[PDB]
Parts: sequence; C-alpha cells; structure tokens
Amino acid sequence: EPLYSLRPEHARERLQDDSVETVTSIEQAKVEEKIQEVFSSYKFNHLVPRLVLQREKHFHYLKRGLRQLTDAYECLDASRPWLCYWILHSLELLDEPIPQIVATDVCQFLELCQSPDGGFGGGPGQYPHLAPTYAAVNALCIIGTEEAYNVINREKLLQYLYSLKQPDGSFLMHVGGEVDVRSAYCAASVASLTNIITPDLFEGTAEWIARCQNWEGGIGGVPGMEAHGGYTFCGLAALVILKKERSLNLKSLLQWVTSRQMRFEGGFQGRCNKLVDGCYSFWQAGLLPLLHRALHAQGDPALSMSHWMFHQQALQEYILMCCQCPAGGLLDKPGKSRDFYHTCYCLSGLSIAQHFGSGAMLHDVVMGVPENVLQPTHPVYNIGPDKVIQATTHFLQKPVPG
Amino acid sequence: FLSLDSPTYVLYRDRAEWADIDPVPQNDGPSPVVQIIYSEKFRDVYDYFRAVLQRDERSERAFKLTRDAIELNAANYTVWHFRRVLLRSLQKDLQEEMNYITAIIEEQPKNYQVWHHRRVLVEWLKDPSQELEFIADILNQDAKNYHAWQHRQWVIQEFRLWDNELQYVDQLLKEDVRNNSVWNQRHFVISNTTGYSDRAVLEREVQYTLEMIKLVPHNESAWNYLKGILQDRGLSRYPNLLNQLLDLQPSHSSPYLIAFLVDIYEDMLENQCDNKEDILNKALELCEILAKEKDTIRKEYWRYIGRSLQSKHS
Ligand SMILES: Cn1cncc1[C@@](O)(c1ccc(Cl)cc1)c1cc2cc(C(=O)NN3CCOCC3)cc(-c3ccccc3)c2o1
Ligand SMILES: CC(C)=CCC/C(C)=C/CC/C(C)=C/COP(=O)(O)OP(=O)(O)O
Ligand SMILES: [Zn+2]
Repeated sequence: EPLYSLRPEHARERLQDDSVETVTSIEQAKVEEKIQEVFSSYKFNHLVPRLVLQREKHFHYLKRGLRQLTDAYECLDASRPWLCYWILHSLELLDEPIPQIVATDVCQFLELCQSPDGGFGGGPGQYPHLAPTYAAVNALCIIGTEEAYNVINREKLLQYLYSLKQPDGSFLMHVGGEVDVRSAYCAASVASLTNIITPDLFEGTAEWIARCQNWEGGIGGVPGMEAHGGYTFCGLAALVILKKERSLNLKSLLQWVTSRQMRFEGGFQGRCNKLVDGCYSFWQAGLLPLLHRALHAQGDPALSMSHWMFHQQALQEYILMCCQCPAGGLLDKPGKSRDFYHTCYCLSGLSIAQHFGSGAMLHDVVMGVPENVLQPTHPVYNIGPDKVIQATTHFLQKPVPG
Repeated sequence: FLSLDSPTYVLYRDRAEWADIDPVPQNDGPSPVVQIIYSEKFRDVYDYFRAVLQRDERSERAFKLTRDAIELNAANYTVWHFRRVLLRSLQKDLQEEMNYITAIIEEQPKNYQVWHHRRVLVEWLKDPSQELEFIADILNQDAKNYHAWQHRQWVIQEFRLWDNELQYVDQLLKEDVRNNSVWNQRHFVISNTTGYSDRAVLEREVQYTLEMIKLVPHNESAWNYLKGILQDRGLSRYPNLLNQLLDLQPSHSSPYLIAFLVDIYEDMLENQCDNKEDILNKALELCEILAKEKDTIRKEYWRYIGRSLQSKHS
C-alpha cells in the first residue's frame, strides 16, 4: 500500500528485546505499542488513511500565540525571543504572511529585549543570553525589513560575543553562565548573518567543537559527553558556517545520525537507546542536508541526486500521523501536550523531509495531500533560504566593526 | 521564609516589610507580542524582583525574594545571576546554599541553570565531597539525565575522582545494559585512566562487549561501543574479529551484525586485502540485504555505501 509504516512487512520492525527486559526496552516497547495503535487506527475504524497537515488549526494556534499566552507559559518568561522565532518560523513554513503591523510590533518588542551590552535577553530588562540572541536575530531576519535589521546593534553584539569567548575556543551561553556547543552555534549563527566575524573571533572554536565528537560518531554538549542530536546539529552547523566541517570525522557522524532514525516509529531519537521525538525531525534529520553539502564540497561522487540520506517518507508519516494535535500545534509523540517549540521543529523537519536540493537538482516527496507541501527551510539557520540570502547581502553592505 | 505554596502565603504588595519599595512593572511596550498573562502571584514576585534589581539592593530580603522568583521560573538566568551576586555580597553560608540547590535539582533535574549554579558553588568551595553521591541519587531517578552525567564528568575530571567510577559504570550496566549514557561514561573513564592502547585493556573490553552482545544481540549500545573502540586503528587490524562475528551470525543475528561486517569489509578494502574483488561483492550484497530487507529505514544510507564502495574498489 502507499503508506510505508502501515504495510504488513513493517510489523517486523517492532522491538526485539532478546527476552532481556530493562527500563530501556520496556519504555521503548510502550511507545511502539502506542504508535502502532495510531498506525492501525485506520484499519480498526475501517477507513482509508489520508495524511492531512491541519494547516488551518496550526495557523490559529500560531496567530494567537504570537500575541498572547496563558499563565502556562510563565516557564518561558525568560525565552520570549524564542517564542517570537518559533511562531514566525512556523507561519513562514506554512506560508502565511506577517502583517506589517505585527512585524513592527515584534521588532519593537525585541528592541526592549536587546541589552545595552549587546545581544538579547529572554525578555525586557533581562541580561543578554546567546540562545535568545540567536532567536531574536533569526526572528528579525524572518521579518526581513530594513526596520528589523536596524534593531540589531552590530557593534555591541560583537563586543558581547567577545565577552563570552573562552581561551579554549568555546563560548559561555551568557556572562557567569555555562558552556556547551549550543553557544558556538548561536555565536556563529548571529555573527555570520550580521557580518561581524573578525579574524580572531572564532579562533579555536572549530577545534573545540571537533573535540566534542565522540566514539559514537555524534557530538556531545562538551568534550566527553554522549552524542546528542541537538548538540550534533549545533556542532556541524557551526562548522559549516566557519567552513571547517572537515575538522570532523564526517563518515562516523553520518553513520551515527542515520542510525538515529527509528526503524518502527519512522521519526528520530535524540540519542542511542532513547525515545523517538518529533522535534528531532529537524535536529537529527536536518544534519543530512548539511552532510550532503559537506561531502559534495569534497567531491563525493556517490551522493544521491534526489534524496537525503534518511527515509524521507517515514519521517513524514511519523510527523503527520503521530505529531499533530487535532486542536492545532504539533508535538513530541502521541499522548504529549502541544507547544510552540515542537510546532516549530516538527514543521521544520517536515520541510526538510519533503524538499531535496543539491546545486542544480531539486526533488520533492510530499506524503499525503499535496497541500501538505511547506516553504523550504535553510539547514544551517532554520529560517527561509531567501531570508538568509536577503539578510546576508544586507549586512554585507557594512564593514565588520572594529 | 514563607513558602510559595503555604496556605498563609501573602503577595509582596501586601507585606509590611516591603511597603517602602515601589514595585517595577514589566514594560512590554504599547502593543505587546507573545505577552504572557501571568498569575497574580507571578507578576507580584517579579514586579518586586525588578525593583530590587534596578536599585541593585543587595539585602537579605532580596535574597529571599530571588528564591521565590526562581521557584516561579527556574529558567530565569537573570535571577540566578543576581542570587549569586547576593551570595557573595551578603557572605551567605555556601553549604546552606548547597542544601538549597540539592533540593531544587531533585525537583527540576532537567534545567540548565540549577546545575550550573551547583557547579559554581562547588568551584567556590573547592569541595566535591558530596557530588558523586548526590549525582548518584539523581541518576537513580533518571539514569539518563544529560546534565547529571555532564556534571559527574566535570567533577571527576576537575578533582581527579576516577578510582571508583568504572565500578559505578558496571553497577549501572548490570541494572540496564542498554543505557547509552553508561557506555559513554565507560569510554570516558577508560580513555582518561589507562587508555585503550594497553592490549590487556582493549582485549578485556572487546570480550566484555562481545559477551554483552551475546546476551542481548539487539542492544545497539554494545555494538556501537565495540565499533567505537576498534575503528580507531582500523577494524582490519584485527583479523579474528570477522570470523568471530560470522560465527554468532546464525543465532545472534541482527541488522547490527550485518552492518558491522560491512564496516570490516570497507576497512579491509582500504588496507589492501586479499581478493579485493571478492570482498567487495560480499559487502555490496550485504548493503543490498540491508537496504532491501533487514534495515530498509536506512535504505538511502546503505545504497550510498554500495555506490561509494564501487566508486573506489571496483
Ligand atoms: C530534550 N527535548 C526534546 N524535546 C524537547 C526537549 C526539551 O527538554 C529541550 C531542552 C533543552 C533544549 Cl536546549 C532544547 C529542548 C524542551 C522541552 C520544551 C518545552 C517548551 C515549551 O514550550 N513547553 N510548553 C510550555 C507551555 O505549556 C505547554 C508546554 C519549550 C522548550 C524550549 C526549547 C528551547 C529553548 C527554550 C525553551 C522546551 O525544551
Ligand atoms: C540551537 C539549540 C538551542 C539547539 C539545542 C537543541 C537541543 C534539543 C538540545 C538538547 C539538550 C538536552 C539537555 C537534551 C537532553 O534532554 P532529554 O533527555 O529530556 O531528551 P532525550 O531523552 O530526547 O535525549
Ligand atoms: Zn522534543
């Protein structure tokens, strides 16, 4: 039949615990039984399955969240630029225009979030932090207006980045804060897009990132830690920005990420022997377009001309059948509550899985109804490719601060 | 201290000892975006936090206030920074603060700020005496908490507490041999102590891993560990490996065994092996079975491997 995870052979993909039960197998079995139910729901109810991205429902969810949130979001009071980014990117992916009045409002809000020291805080008056700084910059770029670009104080941003730089090449997330590969990516992301990369800003960074790659092939938060999709994405993406992808054993990395796709569920897990999760549809699967671009630069002649090195169809089936909340918004896995973070990354991942692109080639795979197709997203920044080029060219019109 | 959950809790605007201070409301601008309709309790605590932050009042009451702001949102790193300022400025007993962070981490272990705060306290006190035991209790509740393992690695490395970690690793491996965090910790301990060059150690490890594979053929962690400690110098450096894996193939087969065999064929085909046209086809047939039957979820990956193996070994 047309759907991969509903075919009878697929049943063979269920977990084999070798009759040796542990917390890991038991927990992986619970989720598989839960996912199977979703897959079998169509046969059970005697209906023909149809995969439809509830674009309308998600839109309402997004449009409302962009303006107001209940006290349930109190835990994100220090992550508001993140909310701006997650929502605007989702709408962007769903190809929904952002009213000029909303855009200016977002711009003014992020201005209040900007610190006199440079960088952005999680809210008005909060100290600058690299995560919300990455979020603010990405949001402003998604808007892409002269107004939005001008919100960013490029001179102060550079100063802030330097205040976080460590001797070993890594960056603090914020002053007096912790360090992990996220900071390298956030710094490289905002510094590149706004053209403030000085000759020594990222000295040693590429090397520090390469030290995070471990025996697994993936990348950990800091040297010595377990390989994880979120950190591996930050690491590679950061290296692609610095043009040092070569610093990594790309073959061991490629083998690790591809193994992170769940044979049964269809989605990805964040690390070996853990559970599948819709947001990793971007963090993990998003690494394939990066490796594809990295390998091709080295002249790899075996790379496909139409597909990324992961089951695009299965990831789309997982997202569409298991990660949509009927009320709008997307999620981790069935049974979990919706949130804007998962909405942003489940859609980002869907985009990746349905759009291939390698130079002159272009190939799509849109599972379910054709209206499911979303706007493409750039694998490094996770904002529209056009917004990247537009923002990049814009900031190139000015010199790197001194 | 008046618990934020206490039945007699009173908003700060209704507290006498705070009457002198005018709270500072949050300025979201004329037309708010992603505006959160905070509860009265939240908005009340933060309006006074903003007041104490603006005036930079380093007082005992402000210190107590940060505790409530943290409880309402442990992710607010700005509050955590001010709290550390107060700890220094007020000369607060740091072990008391250690008991405090121990309690909050038990409550919210998946938070970046709480662990970093603990790190700063340990760094300040130059005292890791409670760490291994505390981390162990957190790991006993979530054996895979990333922050917990990260904190454990940091403590062990900074204070050189290596002596008992491998034993700990064996303990947790016995509890769940599929715990990838424990296998990572295993590689962490060994590579920073004896290393993997001592042949006695490398053999010991490979035998243990192979044995774990025999016990649970489908546990990807053991397979990844075995591959990880051998791909270093190259799989073809160990001839006995190939046949030994082919031996347990009739019974202990898994798409992982097939994949490992392929990993050996490509290293061999890269280090001048005999019959470099006979081994190549063995691999391509395996890439075929993998992409078509035994591991189709990775069909695109396996088809790439085949194409790359021919692209240079034909
Ligand atoms: C490991 N993991 C895998 N899936 C999710 C996670 C997560 O634990 C995680 C930890 C650390 C990192 Cl760096 C990334 C992801 C995580 C959960 C989560 C929920 C919300 C969220 O919006 N939750 N809502 C809040 C309102 O009520 C409904 C649930 C927002 C964020 C969030 C993400 C990034 C920045 C700021 C915030 C969340 O993050
Ligand atoms: C740009 C940016 C900020 C990227 C980072 C994205 C990201 C998802 C990082 C993961 C961090 C983490 C502590 C995971 C462990 O959580 P868990 O054990 O609850 O999740 P798991 O079981 O799925 O591994
Ligand atoms: Zn998730």
